[PDB]
Amino acid sequence: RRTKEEAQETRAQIIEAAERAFYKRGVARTTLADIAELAGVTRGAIYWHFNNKAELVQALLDSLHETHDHLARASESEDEVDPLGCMRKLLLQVFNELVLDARTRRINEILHHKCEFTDDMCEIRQQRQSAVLDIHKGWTLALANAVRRGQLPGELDAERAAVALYAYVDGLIRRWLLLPDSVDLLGDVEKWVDTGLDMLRLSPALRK
Amino acid sequence: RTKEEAQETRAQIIEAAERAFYKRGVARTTLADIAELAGVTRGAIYWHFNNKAELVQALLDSLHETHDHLARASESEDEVDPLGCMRKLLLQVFNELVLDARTRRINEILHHKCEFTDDMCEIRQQRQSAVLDIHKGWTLALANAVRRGQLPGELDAERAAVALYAYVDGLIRRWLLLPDSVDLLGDVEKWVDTGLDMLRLSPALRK
Ligand SMILES: Oc1ccc(/C=C/c2cc(O)cc(O)c2)cc1
Ligand SMILES: Oc1ccc(/C=C/c2cc(O)cc(O)c2)cc1
Ligand SMILES: [Mg+2]
Ligand SMILES: [Mg+2]
Repeated sequence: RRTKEEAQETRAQIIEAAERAFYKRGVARTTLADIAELAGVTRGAIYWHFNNKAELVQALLDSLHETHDHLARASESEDEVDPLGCMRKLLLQVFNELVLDARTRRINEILHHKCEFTDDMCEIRQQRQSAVLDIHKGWTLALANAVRRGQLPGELDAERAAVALYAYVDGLIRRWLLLPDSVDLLGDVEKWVDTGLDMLRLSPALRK
Repeated sequence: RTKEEAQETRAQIIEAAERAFYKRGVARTTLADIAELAGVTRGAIYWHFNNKAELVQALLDSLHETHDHLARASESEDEVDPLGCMRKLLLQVFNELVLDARTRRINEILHHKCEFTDDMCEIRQQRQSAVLDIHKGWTLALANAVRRGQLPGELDAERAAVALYAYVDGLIRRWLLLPDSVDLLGDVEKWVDTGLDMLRLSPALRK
């Protein structure tokens, strides 16, 4: 009965339908008019909320980080006493949500496997670059905090370690999406997280 | 001769497919689009490829060729240094990615420009088959390294092959996305050894 609350409901309906449409048919061939029909909204309504498909993809991508922001900011805090432990809790929660939450799984599948970078829609690649650079900045600081607190080797190259951890986690998530019944990500989640952290703690190649 | 002409036509089609897929992506490119870009007519592309998924697979299969010698060596139970063969394999994989325009662009197509959205689902099915085949070979090569004492005796060879694939595949994709951020060629030894150190040293990878 109020403008803002009805707008928020319509926006959520559009995003939910976009996840269903992109997951089934992919981003390239899905139109906003298609998503409007699936959502039960008018074309005027969808173009009111989103200028183009790139803005809907970004809404999906930006929706992933809210769950973990509390543990991420803690790991990045220069006053946090256990930054490596916050990083481990962050990685456990990432994997747990991926396996358990149908929405998170479907969005990750869309971004990994149903969404092309093409220069006719250059914003998709540009916004993915910004998201990964932002993650890298956070993890570089979290790992530097861990080194200062004696939880990681003193000569750790924090930048390269953050890249190595991102490579491993992102590669494991994509492998699981491709071949889920191949790897028990939920049952062995602690093992999978600790494999990545062990690389950072123990590999001499990651020292300066 | 018919045989040499058909081989040249196939190569012309595959080269045009790389150009077309890189520019416009796989989803919206048809075989008819690729044939026009290749200068190939009278329906010849359909004599070479049953559908677009087969052309994607041809690009994917072309990546194995350079590395086959080192991969088979690493998997041979007669090889004396199966971990060293795997190291040389990963060095070449990263070197070719940075140096070879064709390998780089094919990887960019498969990682970033190729939706799992075809009718017969063959694009996803063949990617699954390809990764399972890599996994089978890497599990064998790591099991050979364990047998030679080059990796821990209690290593979970299957999980270690998954962890190494995750790291390597993730690092390649990370580099394709942000090439100015990772000196893949300059520090290639460090990047390869970081991954091999994970398998050699992580207790989480032991049974
Ligand atoms: O494949 C993936 C690779 C990396 C990540 C990281 C997510 C993440 C989420 C946060 O809230 C803070 C952060 O610093 C990182 C998620 C998935
Ligand atoms: O990210 C990756 C990029 C390339 C590869 C190649 C693996 C490979 C496996 C084989 O059995 C034979 C071969 O010639 C290559 C694996 C992972
Ligand atoms: Mg969430
Ligand atoms: Mg090659």
